[PDB]
Amino acid sequence: SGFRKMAFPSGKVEGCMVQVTCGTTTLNGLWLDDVVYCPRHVICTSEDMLNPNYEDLLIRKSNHNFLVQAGNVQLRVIGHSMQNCVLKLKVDTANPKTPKYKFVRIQPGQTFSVLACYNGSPSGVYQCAMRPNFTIKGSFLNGSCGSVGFNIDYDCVSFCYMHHMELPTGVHAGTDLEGNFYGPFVDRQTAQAAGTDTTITVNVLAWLYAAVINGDRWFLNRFTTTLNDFNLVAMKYNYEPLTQDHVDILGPLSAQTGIAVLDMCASLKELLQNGMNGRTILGSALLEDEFTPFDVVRQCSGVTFQ
Amino acid sequence: SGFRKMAFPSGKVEGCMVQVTCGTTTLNGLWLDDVVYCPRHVICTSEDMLNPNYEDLLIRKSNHNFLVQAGNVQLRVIGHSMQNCVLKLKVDTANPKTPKYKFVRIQPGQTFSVLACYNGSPSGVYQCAMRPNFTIKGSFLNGSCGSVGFNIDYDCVSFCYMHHMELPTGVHAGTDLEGNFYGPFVDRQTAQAAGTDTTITVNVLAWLYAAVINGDRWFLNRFTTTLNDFNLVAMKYNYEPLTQDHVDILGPLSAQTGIAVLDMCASLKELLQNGMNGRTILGSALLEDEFTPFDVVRQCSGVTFQ
Ligand SMILES: [Zn+2]
Ligand SMILES: [Zn+2]
Repeated sequence: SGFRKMAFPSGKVEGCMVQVTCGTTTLNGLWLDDVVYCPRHVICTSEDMLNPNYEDLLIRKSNHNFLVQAGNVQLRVIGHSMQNCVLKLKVDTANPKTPKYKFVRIQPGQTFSVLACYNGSPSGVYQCAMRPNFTIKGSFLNGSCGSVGFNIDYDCVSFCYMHHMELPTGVHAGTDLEGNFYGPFVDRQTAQAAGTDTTITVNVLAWLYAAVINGDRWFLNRFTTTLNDFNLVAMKYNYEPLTQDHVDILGPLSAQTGIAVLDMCASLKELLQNGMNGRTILGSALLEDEFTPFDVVRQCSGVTFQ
Repeated sequence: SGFRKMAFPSGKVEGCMVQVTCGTTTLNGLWLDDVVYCPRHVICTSEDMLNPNYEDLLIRKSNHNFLVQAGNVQLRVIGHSMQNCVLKLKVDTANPKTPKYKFVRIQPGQTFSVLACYNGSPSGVYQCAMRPNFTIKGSFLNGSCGSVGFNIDYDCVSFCYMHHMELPTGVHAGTDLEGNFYGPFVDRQTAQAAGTDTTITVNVLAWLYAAVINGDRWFLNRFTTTLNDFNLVAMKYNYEPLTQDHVDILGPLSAQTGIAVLDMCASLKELLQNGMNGRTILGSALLEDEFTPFDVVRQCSGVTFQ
C-alpha cells in the first residue's frame, strides 16, 4: 500500500541523450538510430529569439558547424533537414545503446515522465500531466531545451515530448518528436497566451479510486447523481466535462472497489460544492489530476514479469 | 523556473537489480561486484514470518537452493553469509554493468530515490524522505522487497536503503546495506510501533526559500523572531527543533534571496500560529518537508557538466 507520483525508470533514455552545439548555442538532443533530434532554435542566439527567420538562418552555418557529442566530442554530422520545429541530424553511426523506441502524439490529460537534462547529461526525472491548454508545469532551467518526455511499461520508449520554451509565466511548451507544437505556440519569444487551465476530471476520479483502495474513505457519498447535474457543476469550477468515454475507462476501478462511477461522481460534487474542510486525501489538501486511470491501475496488473 | 519533486535518474541502478529465489520466495536483490544482497527473509514462507528463527532456517536450504537471475536464470551461487538482516551471496561473476557505487547510512530528514522493483525488473522511481521516526511513506506491493534507495549527482550510486516490510499501518521499514534496520524494527511480523512522526523543519524552510526564488512570495514576514520563541512554537505543532547547525546549512539560500533565516523562521511561525488560509505555495495547500536544502540548491550549481 501507499501511493506516490511515480515516474518511469529512465535508463533506456539516459543512453539516448547527446548534446548539440551550433555556433555558440549548445543544447540537448535525442540520438536514435543514426539521427539526432533537437530544437531547431539551436541555430539562434540573441535578438534572433525575437523574430527568428528559421529558413534564412539555417542556410549558412553548414553541417560541420554542428557538433553532436555522446559522452565525448565524436559524432560526425553529415546531413540535416528541418522537420517543423525540430532539427534532424543525419549522422555517422548508430547509437550502441539505442533502445526499442517509437514516437507518439498524446492528448491533453495524459501523463508522462520528463528526463531533465543539461548539456547532454541527465539531471533528474519527474512525472507530469499535459494540461488541457497544452502546457506543462515543469521544472526547467536554461540549457534544458531538448529534454524529452516519454512513457514505458513495455520493451521500449514511447517518446511524446521535446522541451522548447518557457512562457512569460513559468509555464512550459514544447513539441512532439515530429516538431509540431502542442498547443498554439511558436518557437519565438514575443507574446503567447495559453488556456484557462482546467482540471482533468477523469484523473481526479481515478485518484479518488486509488484513495479508496488505500483506505482513505471519509469523503465517500452514497448519494448519487446524474451525468448532466454533475457536468453542470464540474464546469462552474473549471473542471473539464466527464463523458461516457471517461466512464468506460474507469470501469475496471469501479469493479475492484464496488463503487459505481456515477456514485464517485456524486462524491466529487460535494467536495466541489459543499466543503473540503482541509481534511486530507492521500497526502494532499486539494484534489489531484496528474494520475490517469492507467497510472492508478499500473500497480495491480503490470510493471514487471509474469 | 518551476519546481518539482525530482528523482535521480535510475539508469545506474536498473542494471544492478537481480532476482533471488530460495524455495518458493523470490524477491529482488542488488548485484554489485560478485555479491548479491537481499533481505534475509527470502528464506522464509508462511508462519515463519510470525517468529522466524533465522539462524536455524538458514542452516539447511544450501547454496544451490538459491537462484539468482540477472535478466535470465544464469548466475551461480557458491557462497552465503548473513550480515545482520541482509543476505550476502558470493557468486560466480562480476556484473558487466556494475556502476561505481558505495554504501551509506543516512540520517532522518534526508531524501533519496527508490527504484520500486518486482521480481528483479524496475517498476518506477520516486523521491522521498526518511522520516524522523525511521519509516518511509512509500509505494510498495507484494514482491517489492529488496528494492533499494539511492542518491547520485556524482559518478556512481550512493546506496542507502533496502526495503524489507510494511508495518500494519501502511508505513514502510527497511535497512541500510549492512542490514541494520533504520529505527526500532525487526524483520518479523508481530506488533511494531514507530514514532510520532514530526515535520522536518529545516526542509520546510528550504522549501519556503524555493518558493521565493519561484516568485511565490505572499507569505513573507518582515517581522522577526528568536530561535527560542520559534522552537517553543514549532514544538507544540510537532515540528522538529531548528538548531544552529540547521541555520548554517541554510545560509547559501539566505544569501541568494536576501532573506535571513531567522526572518524566514519568523515567517514559518505565522503559517503555523495564525492561518494558512488555503492559499497555496508551489502547488501545495499544506507545508512540504521532503526537500532538503541541498535538493533545493540542486538546480543552481550541479546537475551535469561544467
Ligand atoms: Zn533554448
Ligand atoms: Zn517480503
